[PDB]
Amino acid sequence: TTALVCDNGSGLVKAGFAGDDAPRAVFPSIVGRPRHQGVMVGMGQKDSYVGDEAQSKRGILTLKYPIEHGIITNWDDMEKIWHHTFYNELRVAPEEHPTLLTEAPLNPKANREKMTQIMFETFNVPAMYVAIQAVLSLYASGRTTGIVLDSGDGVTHNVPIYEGYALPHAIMRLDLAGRDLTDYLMKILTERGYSFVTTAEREIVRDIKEKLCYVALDFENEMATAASSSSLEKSYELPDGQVITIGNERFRCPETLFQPSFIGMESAGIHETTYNSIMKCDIDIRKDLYANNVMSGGTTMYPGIADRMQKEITALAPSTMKIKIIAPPERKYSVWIGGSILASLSTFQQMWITKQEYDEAGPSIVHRKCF
Amino acid sequence: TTALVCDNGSGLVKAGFAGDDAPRAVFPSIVGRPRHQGVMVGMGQKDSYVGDEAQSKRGILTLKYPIEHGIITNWDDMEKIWHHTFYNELRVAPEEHPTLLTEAPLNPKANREKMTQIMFETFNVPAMYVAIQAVLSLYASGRTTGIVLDSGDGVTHNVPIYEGYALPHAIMRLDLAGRDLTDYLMKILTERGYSFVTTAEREIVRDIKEKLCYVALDFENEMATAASSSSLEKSYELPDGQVITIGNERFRCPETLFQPSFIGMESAGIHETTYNSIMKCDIDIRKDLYANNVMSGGTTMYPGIADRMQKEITALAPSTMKIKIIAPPERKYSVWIGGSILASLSTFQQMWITKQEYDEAGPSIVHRKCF
Amino acid sequence: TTALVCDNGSGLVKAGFAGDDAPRAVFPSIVGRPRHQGVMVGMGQKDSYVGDEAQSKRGILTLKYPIEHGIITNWDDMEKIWHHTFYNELRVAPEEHPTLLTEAPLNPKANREKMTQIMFETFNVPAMYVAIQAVLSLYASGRTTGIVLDSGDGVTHNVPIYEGYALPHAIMRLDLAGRDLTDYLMKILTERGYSFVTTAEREIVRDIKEKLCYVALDFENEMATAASSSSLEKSYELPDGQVITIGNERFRCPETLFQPSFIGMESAGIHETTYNSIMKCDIDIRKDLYANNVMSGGTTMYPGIADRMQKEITALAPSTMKIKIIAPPERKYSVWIGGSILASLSTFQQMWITKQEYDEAGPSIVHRKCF
Amino acid sequence: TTALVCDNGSGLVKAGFAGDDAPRAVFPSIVGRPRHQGVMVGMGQKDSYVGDEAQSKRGILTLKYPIEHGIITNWDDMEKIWHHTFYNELRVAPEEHPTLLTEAPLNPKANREKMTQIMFETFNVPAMYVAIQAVLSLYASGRTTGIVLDSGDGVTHNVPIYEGYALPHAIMRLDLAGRDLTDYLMKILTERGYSFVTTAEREIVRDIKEKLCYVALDFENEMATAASSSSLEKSYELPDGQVITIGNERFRCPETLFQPSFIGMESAGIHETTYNSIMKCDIDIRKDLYANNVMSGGTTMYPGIADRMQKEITALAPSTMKIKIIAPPERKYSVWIGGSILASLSTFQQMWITKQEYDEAGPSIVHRKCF
Amino acid sequence: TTALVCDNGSGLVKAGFAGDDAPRAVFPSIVGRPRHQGVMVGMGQKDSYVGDEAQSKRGILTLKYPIEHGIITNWDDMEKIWHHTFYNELRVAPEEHPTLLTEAPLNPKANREKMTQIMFETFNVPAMYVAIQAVLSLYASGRTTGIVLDSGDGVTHNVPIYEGYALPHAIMRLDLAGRDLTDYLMKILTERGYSFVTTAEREIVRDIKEKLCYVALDFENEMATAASSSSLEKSYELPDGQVITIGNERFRCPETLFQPSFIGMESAGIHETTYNSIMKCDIDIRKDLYANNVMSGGTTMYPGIADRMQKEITALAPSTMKIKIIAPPERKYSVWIGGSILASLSTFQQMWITKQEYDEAGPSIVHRKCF
Ligand SMILES: Nc1ncnc2c1ncn2[C@@H]1O[C@H](COP(=O)(O)OP(=O)(O)O)[C@@H](O)[C@H]1O
Ligand SMILES: Nc1ncnc2c1ncn2[C@@H]1O[C@H](COP(=O)(O)OP(=O)(O)O)[C@@H](O)[C@H]1O
Ligand SMILES: Nc1ncnc2c1ncn2[C@@H]1O[C@H](COP(=O)(O)OP(=O)(O)O)[C@@H](O)[C@H]1O
Ligand SMILES: Nc1ncnc2c1ncn2[C@@H]1O[C@H](COP(=O)(O)OP(=O)(O)O)[C@@H](O)[C@H]1O
Ligand SMILES: Nc1ncnc2c1ncn2[C@@H]1O[C@H](COP(=O)(O)OP(=O)(O)O)[C@@H](O)[C@H]1O
Ligand SMILES: [Mg+2]
Ligand SMILES: [Mg+2]
Ligand SMILES: [Mg+2]
Ligand SMILES: [Mg+2]
Ligand SMILES: [Mg+2]
Repeated sequence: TTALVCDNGSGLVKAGFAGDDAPRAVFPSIVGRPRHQGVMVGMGQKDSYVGDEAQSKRGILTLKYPIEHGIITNWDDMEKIWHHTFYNELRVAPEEHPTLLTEAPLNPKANREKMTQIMFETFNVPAMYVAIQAVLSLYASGRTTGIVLDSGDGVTHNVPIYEGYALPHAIMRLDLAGRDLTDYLMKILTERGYSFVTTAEREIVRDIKEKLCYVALDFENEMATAASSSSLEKSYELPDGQVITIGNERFRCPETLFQPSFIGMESAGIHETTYNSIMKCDIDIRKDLYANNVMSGGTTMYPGIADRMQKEITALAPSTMKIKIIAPPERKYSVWIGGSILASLSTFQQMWITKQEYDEAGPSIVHRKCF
Repeated sequence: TTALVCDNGSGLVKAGFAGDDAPRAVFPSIVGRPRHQGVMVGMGQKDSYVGDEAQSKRGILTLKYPIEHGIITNWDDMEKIWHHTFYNELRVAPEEHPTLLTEAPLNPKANREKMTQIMFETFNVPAMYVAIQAVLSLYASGRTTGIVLDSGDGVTHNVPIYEGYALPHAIMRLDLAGRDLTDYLMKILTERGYSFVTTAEREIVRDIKEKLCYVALDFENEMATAASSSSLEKSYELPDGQVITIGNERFRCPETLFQPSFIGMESAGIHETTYNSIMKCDIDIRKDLYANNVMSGGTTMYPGIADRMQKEITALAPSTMKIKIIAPPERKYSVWIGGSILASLSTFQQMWITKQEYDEAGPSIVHRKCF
Repeated sequence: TTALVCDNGSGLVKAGFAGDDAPRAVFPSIVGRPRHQGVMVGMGQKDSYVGDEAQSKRGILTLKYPIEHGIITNWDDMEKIWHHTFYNELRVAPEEHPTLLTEAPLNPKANREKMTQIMFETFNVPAMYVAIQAVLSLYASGRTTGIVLDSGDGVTHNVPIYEGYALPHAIMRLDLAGRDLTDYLMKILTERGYSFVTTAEREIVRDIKEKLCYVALDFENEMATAASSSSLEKSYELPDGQVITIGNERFRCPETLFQPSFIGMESAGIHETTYNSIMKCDIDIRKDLYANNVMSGGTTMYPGIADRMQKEITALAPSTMKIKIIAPPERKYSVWIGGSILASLSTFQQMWITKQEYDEAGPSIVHRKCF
Repeated sequence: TTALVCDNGSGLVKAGFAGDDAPRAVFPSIVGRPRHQGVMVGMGQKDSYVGDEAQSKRGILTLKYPIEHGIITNWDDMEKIWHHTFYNELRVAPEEHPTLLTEAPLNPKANREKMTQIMFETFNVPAMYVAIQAVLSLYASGRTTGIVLDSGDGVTHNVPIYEGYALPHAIMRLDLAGRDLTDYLMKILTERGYSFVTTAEREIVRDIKEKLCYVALDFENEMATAASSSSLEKSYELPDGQVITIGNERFRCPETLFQPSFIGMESAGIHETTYNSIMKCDIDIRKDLYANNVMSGGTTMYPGIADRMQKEITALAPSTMKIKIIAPPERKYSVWIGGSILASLSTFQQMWITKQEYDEAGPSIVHRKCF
Repeated sequence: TTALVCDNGSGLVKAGFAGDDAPRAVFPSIVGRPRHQGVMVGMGQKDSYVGDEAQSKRGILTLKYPIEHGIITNWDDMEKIWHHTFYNELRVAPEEHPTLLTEAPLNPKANREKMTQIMFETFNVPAMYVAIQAVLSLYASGRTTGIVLDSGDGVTHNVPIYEGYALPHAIMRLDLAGRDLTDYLMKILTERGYSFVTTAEREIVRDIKEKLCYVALDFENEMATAASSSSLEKSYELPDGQVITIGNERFRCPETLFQPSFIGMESAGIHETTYNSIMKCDIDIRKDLYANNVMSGGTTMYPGIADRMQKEITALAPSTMKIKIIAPPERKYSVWIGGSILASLSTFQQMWITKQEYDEAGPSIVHRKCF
């Protein structure tokens, strides 16, 4: 039997089974659809490529993401990704065991409801449960208390947990994430003189970002340093041999998380939203939350981001508040890892929503009871 | 049943059937019409000679090419060539099976349309399909991806294909070909002191070119070498015994492909047009295209042209771009060969345009649907 | 004193002075360089012709554009154009007064920086200021709020302004413009059977486009109309007497602005990019932006393009959004006109970058402070 | 019915019918008119003797040739010869069947025109056709391609034929023939000491020439041989018993064909004119012409003339040109023989010019249409 | 000092000095060599007569032309002509000043090279320059743009010039000229019945041609007119009193320029070659070329040839092409005149090839640098 864990995030989908130590199936949430005219006969083609298929044909296909802002849009294509996932990446038929899904808290309930329908109609799984991503991150860390700053490709959200429970009113979901960082980077690459404009290039730039970008500890002085030094200039060989070289842009990009106004974003900097969430919590627990600032999600994989985060929070907080940030190796996958744990974690058997219950009450009961 | 493949190029027409390994009928696209007065009775003459007939009477007849610049002009004479082809070279009546025709992409649609009419009215073939020459070249090579540099007697064209499809906007057709090389050679033969002026001589010179001309790897220094050496001086015995000897002209002629300005041509050198076509392609695939520079057409049969081509492209491209040129023996006929394949290639049965469909919709539907 | 306004766009350079009502110097951004061998002595020639000189010798000289994609490439030749401009078209020496330059937002900063150097070293102007083209367009219209859809020869860009300010993050620069339309037209003229291939012909075709092309309101049905009517067939007498006649191509050409995929372009149609820019703006102002869709640039001079634009945007927008497009006579020059205004507009004296400041801080300060 | 063939050459007239293998009527083109006073009554005389009549009375009559240089002069006497021919030699009245006449190409059209009148007014033949002598020579040889070197009593002409047609511009008529050879011989016989001065003697000398003269292969050394040897001295018994003996003169006479300057002739040697005619032909066919040097006419009946001709041409031509001369037994009559063939040759019925057509259009139409 | 201009054309050599308004030395390019045996002692003879010497002894000497087809053959005799020219016609020793030579473009470079040697070794001139004949024709006309149709005794060539430069690839040299017209005329004079066969007669016929021949405007109808009218019959008194009368031949002769096939020539008519040359030029300039059809060379001195030329070209060209032919009085000498100008034309001093440079680099540098 066992169970299947599916970290259906944007950008990357991470799948593996209960009790596994690593999301064996890591591939991109991309569907590619033939950008050009079909000359040549017996091409072996199909009007849909997914994951690494789309990657191999990155500059041939129009690449689309089925979801955006943590919201599922192209339901058909999303479904197709799951189909591929289960049958080609995992190679297991739904009915063999229940599936653990996940979502970022505070998102249009239609997502949860429609996924439920799909799971119990397209796939017809034994049972299903959708869990909040942040919560799973703590399960991976093995903590019952802390602040979860979960920031990935899709969205960023901040959850406060304290011996379980979680405090709804202090949960904040910020529409600022990896995709925005990517787009911003392209814009400033134009300033330098590298016209990256295509989606194929958005994807290429994603890699560029991942390889070179880092977080400044003192943005202002490091900017000033860059203005008088070539030491930060790093080269990157594009697919076609076009080596490009990137300077201050290399940290100006991730800096936008701390100064959102750079992309026209109204809200406060990421560290300020963290702080504010903590401010919404009772002073009886604020101290413990300060000592457990769990960071996760792919956008926390920048060099020095934790150090910068500590610095920033320390400045915002009062003296004696021992700001302790938790950001271990492989935190990038902590949500999926937590899922592996929770799914295998005995007691959880009573939480699964059975197909029977779906057939009885329907979608809405999941909306009501599953968290 | 089977099917007939007809490589209706300029200069040479290559015909044979589906599944054949060699265009059994190779003969020139020439119609000869009595240049002189008809004295002598019972001469056994007719006012039209084609192919090898025209060749045997090369200096008696006015020799004309029905097509030029890949465009069909003298429709009547072109038709006559096809008539001869089918009935004397192939010795098969149209209705026995469908015919695969071919054309260079980006040419006045009237060609396609009027050929269609002829095929289904003069010949009344079962079904017909006109395919792009470049595409067929890859079929012969067995590739689904690559750059096709197809340069023959008629025109030169560069097509970029990538797992089929082909990228229209990067297809470039260059009005520079074998006939221009021939004419240029005659002009510089005059410089030497060999007044070649006649069409009979154009044809003779064509052979001369084919026998002696080669591509310099370093034109400048090889020119300088020629200026101080008789080693490149080669003799050629003309039909009437007039042996002629040719020096630097021997490579100055084919050099014009790389420096078109030599004949007053505005456009960039052949390697530059290749490069530019690749530049119009997405950087996601440029690398693969660089590794699959398929050369074909009769004008690529020059000694060292591939080596020169590699050198040139390598200089234009950035480091790491492993410029790999594909130019096998018999590439001269790769288009016809590809036709043999495609015609026999099962699936292609669904592409044939039937006479019924012609009768229903007419010419324009072929223009619209057949590629 | 006064001041000089220089609309240094691609294709056409428009110059005149502050307070003028018409760019007295309108001439093409072309440098011509002798395509052929120099026989004949005392020809009165020089190895560089510009503007109307290049036009008069259009088929003798190799015609090149110093800039492309809004980016300055051949700095030397660009400089030469400015030299000619100031001394022969305007007949005024730099030091007499400051010069207002202009650029399309979001372009490799090296342009701005190097122009700055030239202005204060080759010309040594009193003071200089580079302004965003879109902004100047509104100055001409006399508006403080609106969407500027500026689409000329060089590039197309969409800027959102609202009581001044402008919203950076919603500014989009599209690499699709007049030159692409021209090239596309040539390609489809080949389909018809008019082998336009030369740069001289690119220029001739530019005129052809300007004279005959128009924007369909219902492309599909107008295409269908063309397929059964000669009413759209219009004749054009080429320089050498060759009258040509153009059919559906006449609107298929400009249609590519609305369906970019026709030239292999990844991005969405021009109206969709307009819409999207507005979507990036706050809903508090979107309505006003919808009511002020200012169109400018030479590519908006097509018959019915505004009507088509309205139709398209109206479809994209929700009900009640009174899509109001602003596209007055002479909008083709609105940028230069705006420059005339702004330069004369008192307050602007505090914005000029003085040569002193250049000498003090250098290029980079202009990059930093001038917009 | 059948038809009559009349080889109206100078010197000898050869007549016979279509399909005959030998010109049954061979007699000289001479009219004799009483050189002396008429004493004796009942002499049985008439003031005109022709052919063998003139021969029998050779030293009594003033002997005149009606034509000279291939041109008809004494029309009356020429007519009289034809009268005699038809009625005494052939013994057939004109109206019984059509008559094939012949002429050397490139001669004053008045000949053709006036003969036409005579044929359809004096004789009133059913139909008539005048054919080029050279062409008929090939008909006798059964060739469709070759050089015809036709050299008789009248004139010498060189025609190039290639699968029929014939190439006008390379046809050369040389005013050097048997009569000139005869006269020259008389002049050098005087050098020896044999005062031959009369026309009767011109005729006698003609025989002498025919009996003894031969062509040297190496004139210079054979001359030198003669200068030290009596082996070439040959005796000839004149009518009155006067035996004469001839030495070097025996080959000096025919040598003049190769060195025309000997008689004050401007033009090049016979072999050079042959060569030159071939040079006027396209190099595509020159080789075949070299391999088909058909010689005919009475002046080619000299011993070793073909061998000398080959030697000479071989020297003029380049290596590999297999000079092949065609000069069969009875080539002396090849023109008449060809006539016999052509006249009997079915198809030729469509070429005959009918008396009706003569009566309709008149002389000029023959000039225009008959060749 | 000054300079000497030598129009070394075939047929006539025209010499005079820089700045002169008329080639003071006009005499024929003929060398005469004693056709006959030298009896008489103290004859005052020499074995070489040139120019008017050869003319006075026209029927005594074998007359030869040192050059043919614009190619120098008998170098020795050509040299002798120049010797005579300089010392007897001009009466000036080489070293006094530089000499301007001329040639028709597109001729065996050996001519240029060997002349160079002679000029700087036989004559040892200060400096020398060989210029293209067509170019000089425009200098005489005072034009910087036009088509030069230069047709003389030697050859015919068509050059396209446009504000100097000249377009190599559109230059066409036609091997059809005055000498061919002369020979053809002789051939058709034979048709009439005037056996002109000698070189002395070729020369006489040249005069006949010059005096009577004219160009038909409607050859067909004028031929028909001649066929029914004696109005075109003109008489010419030959040297020996033999008056001859010429009819239709009078215009049939020059007609061959428009219908080359009359002499077995493959190529198109003179007006067609003009047209074709223009077709090879860019459409940007074709119109101006149409408006500047400069005609020169002795063969353009026929009555109505310009009118016929206009008619013909007008038919070939499209409407609106204002075919303007330029053919002034004395255009026969325009090349020499142009030479007079260019040689005196200041700047040209920098073009002269000095004897020093010859001694330094040798012949080949002239081939390379002088045009
Ligand atoms: N090693 C890395 N360095 C920098 N950025 C990264 C790295 N790995 C992933 N990212 C960014 O984080 C995002 C993917 O993280 P992930 O948490 O899987 O997103 P999601 O949870 O929405 O799937 C992408 O936008 C990616 O570019
Ligand atoms: N072996 C060869 N060497 C050099 N040139 C060749 C050779 N074979 C053909 N060519 C040239 O290539 C042309 C014929 O090639 P082909 O591809 O059949 O032309 P097309 O495709 O237009 O029929 C001719 O111009 C010919 O002179
Ligand atoms: N009247 C017109 N009709 C159609 N197209 C035009 C017209 N005028 C200009 N264009 C096109 O617009 C471009 C020139 O406009 P302009 O705005 O001056 O460009 P830029 O701003 O880059 O100088 C050219 O590509 C031109 O062909
Ligand atoms: N057997 C011969 N040997 C030498 N010369 C001959 C012989 N037969 C004929 N001839 C010469 O050739 C001429 C006759 O040949 P023929 O071809 O009949 O002349 P035509 O064609 O003008 O009638 C005469 O001048 C004659 O002397
Ligand atoms: N007045 C004339 N009328 C007709 N033909 C002429 C006249 N003058 C010269 N020609 C012909 O033109 C030729 C001479 O012209 P020219 O241009 O001097 O020749 P080239 O340039 O080769 O010296 C000769 O063949 C001559 O017969
Ligand atoms: Mg996540
Ligand atoms: Mg081909
Ligand atoms: Mg603009
Ligand atoms: Mg004969
Ligand atoms: Mg001349």
